[PDB]
Amino acid sequence: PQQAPLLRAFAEHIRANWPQPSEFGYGSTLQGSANLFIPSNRMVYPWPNQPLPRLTVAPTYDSAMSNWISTTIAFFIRVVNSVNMTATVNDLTRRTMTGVMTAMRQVKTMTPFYIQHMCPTELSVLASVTVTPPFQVPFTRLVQN
Amino acid sequence: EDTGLCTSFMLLDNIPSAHLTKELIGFTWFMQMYQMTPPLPEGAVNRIVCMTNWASLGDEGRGLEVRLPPPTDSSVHAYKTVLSRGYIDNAQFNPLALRSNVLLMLLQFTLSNLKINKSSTFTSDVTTITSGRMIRAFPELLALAYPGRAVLPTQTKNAQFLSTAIADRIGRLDRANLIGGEVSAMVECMELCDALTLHIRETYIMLLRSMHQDPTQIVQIVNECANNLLNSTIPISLRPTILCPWFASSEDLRLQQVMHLVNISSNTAAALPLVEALSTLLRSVTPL
Amino acid sequence: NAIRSFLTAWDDIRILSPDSAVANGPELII
Amino acid sequence: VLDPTVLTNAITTISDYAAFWKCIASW
Amino acid sequence: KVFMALANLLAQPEPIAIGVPGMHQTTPASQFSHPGVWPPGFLNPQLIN
Amino acid sequence: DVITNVLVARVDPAQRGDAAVDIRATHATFAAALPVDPAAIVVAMLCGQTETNLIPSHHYGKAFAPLFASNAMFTRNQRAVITREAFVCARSAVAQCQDAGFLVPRPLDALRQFDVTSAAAAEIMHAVNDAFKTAFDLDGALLDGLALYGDPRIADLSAAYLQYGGNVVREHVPPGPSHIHRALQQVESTFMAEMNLFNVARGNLYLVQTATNGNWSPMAPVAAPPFVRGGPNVRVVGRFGTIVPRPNGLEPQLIDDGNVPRDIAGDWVYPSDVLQVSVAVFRDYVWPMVKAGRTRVLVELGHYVYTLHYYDPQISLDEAPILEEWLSKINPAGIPPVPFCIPIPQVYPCITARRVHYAFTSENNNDSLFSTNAASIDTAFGENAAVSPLRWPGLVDPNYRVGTNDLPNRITLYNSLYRYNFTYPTLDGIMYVR
Amino acid sequence: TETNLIPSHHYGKAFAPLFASNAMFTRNQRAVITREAFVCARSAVAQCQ
Repeated sequence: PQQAPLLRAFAEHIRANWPQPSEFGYGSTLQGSANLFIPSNRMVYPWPNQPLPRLTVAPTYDSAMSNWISTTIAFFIRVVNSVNMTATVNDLTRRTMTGVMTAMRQVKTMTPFYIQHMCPTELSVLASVTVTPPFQVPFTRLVQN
Repeated sequence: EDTGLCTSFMLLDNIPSAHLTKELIGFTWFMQMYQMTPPLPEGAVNRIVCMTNWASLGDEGRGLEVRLPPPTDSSVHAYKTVLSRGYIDNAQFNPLALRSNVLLMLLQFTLSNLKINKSSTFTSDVTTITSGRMIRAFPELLALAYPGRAVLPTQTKNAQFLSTAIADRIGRLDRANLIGGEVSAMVECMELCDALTLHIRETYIMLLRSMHQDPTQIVQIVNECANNLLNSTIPISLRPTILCPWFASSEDLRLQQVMHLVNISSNTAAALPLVEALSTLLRSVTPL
Repeated sequence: NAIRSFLTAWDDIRILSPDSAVANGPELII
Repeated sequence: VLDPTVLTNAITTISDYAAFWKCIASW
Repeated sequence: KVFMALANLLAQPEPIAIGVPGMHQTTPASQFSHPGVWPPGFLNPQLIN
Repeated sequence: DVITNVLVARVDPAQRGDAAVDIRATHATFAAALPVDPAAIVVAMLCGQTETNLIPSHHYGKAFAPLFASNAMFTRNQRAVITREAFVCARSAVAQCQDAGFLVPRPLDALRQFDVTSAAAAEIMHAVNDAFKTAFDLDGALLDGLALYGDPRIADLSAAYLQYGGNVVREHVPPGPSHIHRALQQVESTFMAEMNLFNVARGNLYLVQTATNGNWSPMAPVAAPPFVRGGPNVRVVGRFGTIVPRPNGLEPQLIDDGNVPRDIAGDWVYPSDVLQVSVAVFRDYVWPMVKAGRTRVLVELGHYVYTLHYYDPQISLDEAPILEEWLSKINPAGIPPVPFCIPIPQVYPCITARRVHYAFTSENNNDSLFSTNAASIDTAFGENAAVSPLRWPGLVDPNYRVGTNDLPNRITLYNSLYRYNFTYPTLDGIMYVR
Repeated sequence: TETNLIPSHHYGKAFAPLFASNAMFTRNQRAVITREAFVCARSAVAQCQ
């Protein structure tokens, strides 16, 4: 952590903030399912999914993508402000870079909320009205094995 | 200022009474046949409705206003100010966002009644309907301000109510003039005035007294902001009615400072005209 | 093809029914 | 609706997307 | 930047210690714009012999 | 202690999940540094001169006299108070249109607010901002930067700098004690007590066939309502409003709360949202069973705008073509205001026709009603609301003391006000400034 | 999102054109053919060898 500070805290941030992949249900149980590697009548999604709430101030900032955005941007500002950076980037640019990077963090976007709450009830309907049903292998995150 | 009677609900009449004189005369008794304007409205159904500053002679206007049409008409044009415009047809009101439309309708109602009640002239009544009460004459609002003083020919359902009017409840109750000859400070009359509009205008005066200092204070703020180079003294004599809404506190200036940094950007093109302005003010006053 | 109309109820308009290949139903019934 | 009218004005203070919808459909 | 403008000038006779890799004494002085590239001889001048 | 970054927030960093992250990621850094030539500094520092006999306190009083001539300084104070009241009234009006965002009191919480998106709170904050720019006509844009990120639901200001050792100085700037926000909380709390003055109505809606001949009063229903949700043999419609059509000789059935198909002729509680997506199934099936006196629905709108259609009770009137128009203009967008038909109250005892009425409210909404005939001896047939003395206690009440009211319950049309007569001086009209 | 989004109304208005397209009943008919066309093709090359 002292020989390699920005690189230890980047190998740790990926292991901590990469989303736990999840699964839901698609299609009707009278119909039958065509997937092989996943369960007979179910899909697999690479973000943790939750049912649709009422879009308050809570559920549009607690999502895994809103947690992956807010903890990567908070990391790269710690990269751009380091002592190894000032060989080229001067003090005025460093403030500007930080100002630009954060401005990416505070911008309201429904797409972290959309991928968690809205898109799995949108992907599960669309995977029963298409012809070829979704062929799928299980998503595995950060598992060497 | 608002020299007229400060109210916001007007006594409208949707359905007028039958002007029938061929058949069953004597039933209805309009006040028009006595050359007299009625204090409470004639008509078969007389509804209360909110028309803000319907009787407000004196100022160009606050600006915004909310005027609900009476419930015979549509009255869905004050509940479509937000969340509902290119989404919903003209004859409808949006029920999924009704609270947000109504809350902003009450913000038009609050802001448009943020005036100051000014006092007009108080001519004492020479006639016999009140016989000397200092009522406030005006255009033709003598009928609508005081339902007490009203000529009552026949016992209608207005006259069944206005006959119970107490005769000492009209006009000025208490005048406090500090200096004889000069104008009074605040008279305390009675007129047509709802307590809801009265609470807003008595809040706004309490707001304007919350940013007003005595003249021995504003001569100490002008001197200290000039770093005591030029000092001035207020003449010591009784000024009767001044109001100088001129002084936010130390808290309200901190919010206005940080709001000015939020609106302006972050690069060196927005922090530069803030520097060259004070650099221009520095070069003009310097002796060096 | 097994579906003809699906007349909606909220709006009451009729929704009719119509390197790759557009799949078609195999002509089973002869 | 993917509209960059807020992200542009936030970063201009300090001065079509088919690759995203391909990425959802390939899940 | 005031101090390293002289230190990068007389860089042959008078060497000092600069903190980090990437920064030498003979770099231009207008890049020392971080609190970590302050030279330790500039901080404690007791350790410039 | 080198001040690396001086930062200003636009958004409360604790309602978004950001209580533990560093300051450079939560707040926005200023990034300005204008360059200076040292050769212009060295000359201007090393050869500045002055007048010979320069008495400098005289020289500044000579120079700073035409900058304190009037209200130059006292315009920023008047601008600061409005930027405090409009900031709370934007913070209140945004967080009252959401389910409990800020401690802000919510007195009209009973009105339904479905859309709580950041796009919806941006339209609330922008119209509160447009009201303060219209009433006070201040041209410079106040609080037209808290919507720079997109949400004003988390609008809270804070400023902070950060030294190199991490010793972040971070002090908030909360808005001061407001006054319009105190006054807007009394207009709202009175609004629930009498929303009939603003043509809004409490309660629900009943559609039963009432073939009355005498007096009909839709806004002020006498006795109890026919039924209430959850009563005996009262069923609530399911969220689709679907109808399963039964075959050769049976009757079609609604699908109630749950999945059970219950038959139409009886009682029904139609919530307002289901009626916005089933009007073509309402007007085709259950509404003929309303007209034939079989079923009775309860279109439970929570609060609604109403529209009165007064008519002559001498002549007949079917309220069904006015309701059939109202069921036709219902989209999933929004409903038109409810159309009640109230007879014009007649002076003479008349012979009234047998009229068929349907829509009558549940909770008593006939508040904005002044006497029926204020210029007649007596109302014979229709309802005879005389001039109610409760709204006028400053005129007819004997034990009324000057100075009281009943503000969060009723409106008192005749009160005792104070009429101030101020004089507003300039800064030259108080002290002597020369 | 849009400035007035009802999530149940938006999905119901956009999925009803999809279920009019009978691809769910075509993809079952192409499956039962490729079952019968598999076993009559697997055995037609396993009777030769």
